[PDB]
Amino acid sequence: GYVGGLPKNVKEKLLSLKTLQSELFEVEKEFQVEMFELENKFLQKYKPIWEQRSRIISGQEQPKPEQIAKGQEIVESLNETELLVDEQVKGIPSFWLTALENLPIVCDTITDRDAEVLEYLQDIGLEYLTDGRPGFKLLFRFDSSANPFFTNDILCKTYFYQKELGYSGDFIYDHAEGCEISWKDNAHNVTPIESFFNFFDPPKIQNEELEEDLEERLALDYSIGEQLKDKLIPRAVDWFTGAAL
Amino acid sequence: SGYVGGLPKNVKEKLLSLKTLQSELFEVEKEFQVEMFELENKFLQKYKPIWEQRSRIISGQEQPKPEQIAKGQEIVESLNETELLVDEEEQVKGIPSFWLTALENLPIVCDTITDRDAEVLEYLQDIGLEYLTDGRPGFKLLFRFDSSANPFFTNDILCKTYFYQKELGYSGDFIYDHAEGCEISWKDNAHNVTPIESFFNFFDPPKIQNEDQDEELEEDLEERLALDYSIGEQLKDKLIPRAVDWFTGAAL
Amino acid sequence: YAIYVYKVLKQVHPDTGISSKAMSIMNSFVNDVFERIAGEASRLAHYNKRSTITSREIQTAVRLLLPGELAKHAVSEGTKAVTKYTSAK
Amino acid sequence: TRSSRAGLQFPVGRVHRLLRKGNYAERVGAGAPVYLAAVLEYLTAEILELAGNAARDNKKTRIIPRHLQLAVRNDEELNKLLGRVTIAQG
Repeated sequence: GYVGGLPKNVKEKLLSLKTLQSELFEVEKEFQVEMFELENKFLQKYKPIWEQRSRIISGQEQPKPEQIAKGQEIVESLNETELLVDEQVKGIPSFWLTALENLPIVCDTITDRDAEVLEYLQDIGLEYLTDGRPGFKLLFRFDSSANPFFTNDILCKTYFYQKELGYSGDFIYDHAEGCEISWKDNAHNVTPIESFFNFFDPPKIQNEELEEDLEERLALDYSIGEQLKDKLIPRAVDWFTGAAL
Repeated sequence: SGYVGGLPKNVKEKLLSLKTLQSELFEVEKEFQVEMFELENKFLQKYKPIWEQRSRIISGQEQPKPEQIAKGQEIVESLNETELLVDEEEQVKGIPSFWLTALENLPIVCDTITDRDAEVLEYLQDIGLEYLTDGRPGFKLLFRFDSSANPFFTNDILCKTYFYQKELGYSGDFIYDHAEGCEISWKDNAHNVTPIESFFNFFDPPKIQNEDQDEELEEDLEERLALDYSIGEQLKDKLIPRAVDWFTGAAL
Repeated sequence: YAIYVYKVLKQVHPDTGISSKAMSIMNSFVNDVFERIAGEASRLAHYNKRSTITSREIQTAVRLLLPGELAKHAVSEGTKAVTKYTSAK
Repeated sequence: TRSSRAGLQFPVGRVHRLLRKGNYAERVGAGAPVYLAAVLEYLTAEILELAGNAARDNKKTRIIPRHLQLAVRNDEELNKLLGRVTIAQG
């Protein structure tokens, strides 16, 4: 009310400004555009590096004594003597499994049953989306050849941002599309039970007490997404050893 | 800790290598922030033309066009504000106390200005923003007061700079280094305002003392730095980008 | 007071958050209590016919508004704040 | 901030500002905003203190209206002060 009933010439000024405000929206609109591309632009540079990690973990490729050499220094330079060697086994056993158990928000969601499943997790990829709605996809690559639970070769999660940018000029999470799972046995089905793999089956928009609850998990869902995106994937290595903590 | 320590010779090496791949990962992330910085700078050059445009509309320097006026109402109604609607019927110079009223709402900042600071901010015409561009990445906020009206200080532009330490953070993004304010030149110890608790102390950022070690004075002068950087964030990513609504109260 | 309420929430419950609606309720609580106390202090001033509202009118306004025990602490925290405030120079 | 000088989390500045705009009196003391700021901080701390526990009892790491309602109604006094703020005015 400290503006409603006041001078006119003033308000008049505001109206024009309110217009230039809109001009910013479109300018900030174009911003997020090239902004999104830049990120995806470098993701293609991260993948090759992470792919290397995948094979090194899956044992599909032996470590390069050079990488081992540089590792010796790096680890020493970071005062992480805990990972050194002075004077058998396949790829890093239970890599992402351990890395996730150290990830703040995620770790808690894993159960003793779904933990044995994540034991076959080989890698977690990332891909943005310009294929329509803004967003990204978290591809979980499991070892189908050994996974006794589900035959699925690649599980995933897709977060979508509503076309229209929010007030802040940024994106706003619209909803998430789970990549579901095809278990080969109910007894082997960890997921209804409180399981981690329910992550691929997030809550939907439509459905007191209801919204209040169906919003906390909905919020927790997006929260987890960022954890894997801005942390787990980028610093997966440290997340496994625990240095990221 | 003892978990990784008991890892087999084979295992460890497997980690050592990965620890290296991450280093190579750090390398690319470095270039990411680079283009990320430049790109974000590119668009700022596009934001200014609009802010520099509104500044005049705020200083009564330039007058609104009937096109913008009408176009505005169509927006006020579209957003359902009404507060910006004029009455049916066929005074001052460029909207009085604009930025003042604006900062009066901004969450973090609003609770910094005092009755003796309000009179000063009453002469604030605009709040700019610019990325250092050159050496040492960072942004600098510029405050332009009416030198021919401001009775407190002769300064025309009070600046503030936030330097991002060259060394990229662990997360892969920029990390603060220290704030370098632009000292003010008051025209009278009475019209000083700033030692008491004042808003303009914002132009006299806390200095990273030394490694002489202290107690409660390292935590206190830490919460202040956080507040300093915090305030800087507000103005940059909010106040400026949506000054219009911050004045009305919609941004709230 | 969203932020100021969040900080306090961390001083008592570091591992506890708060929803948007819950925050809106807390904001109303603060503004409500504020107006109540200030409302009294205002009267106390007029009653005693004084043109100033010091920490004195605020204190008593707390004894009249807040219940026994609850008002007690309020008087404690308030008196302490004023004591420490004046000290800092 | 005058809040630090008083060791308070709440803004001693705004409280002092609102006290002069609410037209409660011709003038306002310097210790008035500090005393009031402390009281407000306490109450909010007293609420979130119990509201948080309620959240835990219901296995929730984030406080919600439901929780705030629990803490207030379970506390004999809080289930009282809110009423004073309410004011039926009938």
